[PDB]
Amino acid sequence: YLPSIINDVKLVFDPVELSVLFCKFIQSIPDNQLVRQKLNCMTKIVESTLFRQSECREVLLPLLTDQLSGQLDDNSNKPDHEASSQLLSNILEVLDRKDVGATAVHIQLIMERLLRRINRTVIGMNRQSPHIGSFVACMIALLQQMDDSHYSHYISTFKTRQDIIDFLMETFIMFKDLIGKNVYAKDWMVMNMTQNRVFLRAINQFAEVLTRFFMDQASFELQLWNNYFHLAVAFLTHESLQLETFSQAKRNKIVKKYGDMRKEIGFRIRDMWYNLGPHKIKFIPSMVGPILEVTLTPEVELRKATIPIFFDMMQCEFNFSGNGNFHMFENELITKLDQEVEGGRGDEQYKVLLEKLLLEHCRKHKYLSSSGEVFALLVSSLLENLLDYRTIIMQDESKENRMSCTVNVLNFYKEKKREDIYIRYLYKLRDLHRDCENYTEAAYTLLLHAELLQWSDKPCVPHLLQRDSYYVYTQQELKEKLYQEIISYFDKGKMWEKAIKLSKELAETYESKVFDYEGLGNLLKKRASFYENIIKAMRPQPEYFAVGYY
Amino acid sequence: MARWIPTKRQKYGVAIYNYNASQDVELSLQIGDTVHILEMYEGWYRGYTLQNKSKKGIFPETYIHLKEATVEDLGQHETVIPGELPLVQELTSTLREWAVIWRKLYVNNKLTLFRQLQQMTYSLIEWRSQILSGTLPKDELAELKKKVTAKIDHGNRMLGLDLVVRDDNGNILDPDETSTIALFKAHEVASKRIEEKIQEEKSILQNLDLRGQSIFSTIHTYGLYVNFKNFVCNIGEDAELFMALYDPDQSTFISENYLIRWGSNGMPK
Amino acid sequence: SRPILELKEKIQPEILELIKQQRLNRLVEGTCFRKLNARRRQDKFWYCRLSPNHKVLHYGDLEESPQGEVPHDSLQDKLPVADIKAVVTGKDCPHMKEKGALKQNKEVLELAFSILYDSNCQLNFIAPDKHEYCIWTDGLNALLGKDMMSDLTRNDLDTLLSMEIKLRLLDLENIQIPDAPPPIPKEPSNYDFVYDCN
Repeated sequence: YLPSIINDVKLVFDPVELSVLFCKFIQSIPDNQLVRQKLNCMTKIVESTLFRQSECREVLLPLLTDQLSGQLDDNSNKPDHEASSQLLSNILEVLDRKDVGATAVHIQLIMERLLRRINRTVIGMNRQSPHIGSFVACMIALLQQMDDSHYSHYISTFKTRQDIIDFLMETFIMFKDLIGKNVYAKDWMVMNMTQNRVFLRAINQFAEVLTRFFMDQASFELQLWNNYFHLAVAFLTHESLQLETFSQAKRNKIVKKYGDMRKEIGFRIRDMWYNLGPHKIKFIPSMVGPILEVTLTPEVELRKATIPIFFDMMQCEFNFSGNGNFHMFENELITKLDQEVEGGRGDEQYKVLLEKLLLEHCRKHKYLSSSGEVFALLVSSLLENLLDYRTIIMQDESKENRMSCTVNVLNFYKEKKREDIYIRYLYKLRDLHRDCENYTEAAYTLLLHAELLQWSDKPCVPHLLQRDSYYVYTQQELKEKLYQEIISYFDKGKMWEKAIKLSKELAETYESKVFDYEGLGNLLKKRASFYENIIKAMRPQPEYFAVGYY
Repeated sequence: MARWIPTKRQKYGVAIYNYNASQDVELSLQIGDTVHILEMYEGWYRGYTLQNKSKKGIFPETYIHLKEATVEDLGQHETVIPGELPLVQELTSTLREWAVIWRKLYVNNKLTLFRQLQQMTYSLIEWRSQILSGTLPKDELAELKKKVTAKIDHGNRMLGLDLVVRDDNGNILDPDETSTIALFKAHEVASKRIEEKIQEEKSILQNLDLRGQSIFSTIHTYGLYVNFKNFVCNIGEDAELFMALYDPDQSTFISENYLIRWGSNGMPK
Repeated sequence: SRPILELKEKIQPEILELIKQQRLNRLVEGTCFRKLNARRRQDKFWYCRLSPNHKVLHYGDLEESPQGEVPHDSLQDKLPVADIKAVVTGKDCPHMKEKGALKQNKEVLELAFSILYDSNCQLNFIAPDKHEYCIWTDGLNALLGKDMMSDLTRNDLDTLLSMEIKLRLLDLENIQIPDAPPPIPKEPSNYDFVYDCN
């Protein structure tokens, strides 16, 4: 109730004397009494009598900051979470008010006494279920209200560079954990857009700080760009054309109110990458892939701006081509490109545009650009292959055509000899055939996989080390597992001749390389069963037809 | 045909009926074809239509229902009442999306929500018509604004659509990035309305007492209407009828006695 | 509403094709249809699923499935959509005229429909009620490429046409459509647009 008096008391009393008297009252409270109550009290303070600020704001706040900073981390912040959120929200709300009074300098004071605090808080206040959204709203409001001058004033000019580096990396990984795992119900489109705009602002500011204190200027400790581009791309990985399209105004509404944020995201990242300069090569292979998907964005303009970066990075290798060429780059390019395209992302115009830009760039340049030209022709062939594959897949929805086209791409990769993706679609086909219960064909495909292996011990490449389970798996052991599986398939495939055939080499391997006679016994048991099956029962013959397509 | 002049005082390019297709860029221009004309001829107007915002159409001045007004009705003072017209345009766009989802619905077995959509659609369109005129009192304006906002937000809900804020004055002020925290408060209030309506779907669409409780908690004064029809009593003399509210448990009356004079002829005196 | 009615029924076909496409969807999702005289351990319920391509019908003596259509190769996965003479409805079904063991009672007079194929084979089936009977006949006639025969179909036509048109008269609000259309102002013969095109 004491705050209830403050209005008319000020109406008949000094402003600042009132301010200091209430401050003295409050600070006199022992540190462990009625904390929520004092928070409500200071709220009932701030919402009023702060419409005028010049004489009180600067003196009222310091105490308020003291309480909230004690509320930062005392291991007992659990009850006052929502109350502190209320305090922070209301004070920032009042601050953003225009008529109330100039506060940009006071904004700076709040920034300096609040920013690391609240960031640390929401870092610790990390669970999605609680009223996290309130804190997030508070801090994004803070970001919106601040200024680039503010941003760079002290937060960019901290103590030892190590501390500011830690702060920056914490902030970046946090933004990643926010964009990923969004905090709202996905219906608060206004909120998401506002959050995106303020995050644009913040990440821009932290881009200039990276440039001005972490270029070759900081000749060392130049890793964080990995996190930075990761965060940027993840932010660049939503809010796309179709979502913009649902209502015809949706494109229009968003663009008029926000524009294509993705456009400036892409251009900022493009110029930043250009700014990397000499560090580009030390930075290419990890982030090759992270560029395709943004290049794969369904727009036109930033795509036009973005494919040229591919020539830029192959050229960066061309500088580094003293040891070989961009083979490491293009391998990753092929692989990634495969995953995203088969994910159902690209377009034909995309492939045309890629060919145009890369050819144009390579004309100006040397022999290695001719190699890039022929490999771009290769890439275009790959792209058209995948596009035909996907259009048939989502067009016909008949497993037959699916198998046909996946065999086509399998043969294409075998022609291109890129073995790993070949294995990937081989396993895809195995899944398909099992779905069809075509045990024999699944067995054959899985055999083609197994055929690549050897009875040696050293696992030569992790390419054969697939995604099903990933640990040592000596080629010997994996080959054993595959042979067991194929034997089972043939067994239920009712084709025991091949079963016995493979059983023979498997027994050979057991008895001459691993000497596990238990395996011998089980395998021979199965082989005897096979011979019994051959001799005893009978099997129908499948009719064979000729099909002439014309 | 010649002499076209760029202007933005012809936003409301309004037809009369299905236009003739005499122009290579004109067709049976539908009744509801508001067209963003870019160029003025004295007798003709050519520019973007609502149906195609990338194609022109030369449409007669006599056929055009000329309206110098633009999307903003305060610069030229076109509002029948300021602060209400934004609501009608937004609800018209809402009706457009209702039509789209409508096409999307019959093809599916969602006929229950489809029919409830029909009835909310009737309610919304009749409210649209009745608020086209500013004849209603200001309290009526506020009440319509509130209830139609609730209805449209609900419609966005079960259709899985985004939300809006700024209950009054066209629902646009807060989405004008005026603040951030108050925006969060508005969004949270919108979610409050949403949770109200999701819990009350099963409360009104099924039950009829929870709505009464919610309505009667908001007000305090009530009046019981009694409409006497005829008195049947074998008296033969003049009768006085003292009907009033009574508390049998408390053995006392609740309302003051209302007196009726009844004649001896079977009819009230 | 004379200009209104002219403009309304004159732009008809969109609702028509939408209705028929929905009917095709309904046939595709289908249901477990009803046979003739499936009393003694004969599966009265059995699905007849139209191809997503809408060229073949997956149907046959399927089991008593209360969930309805099951996706697999039915007893016969073909019904030749290219040669069906017609479907007989009501008394025209010979099995209604059956006076022996397959006497379909007078309570299935409106539930009788038989597909005419092979010029000698018929598919004498029953509907669970009138509305889906008319719906299936609608879908078949859509395959036949002719008009619809559901009262609910006319209901849908009128209601949705009214909805669409009622949405269109918003631009002409407070304005009227002269039932005699306004005279066309004369267009100058020259096409020399002084200002640029587009």
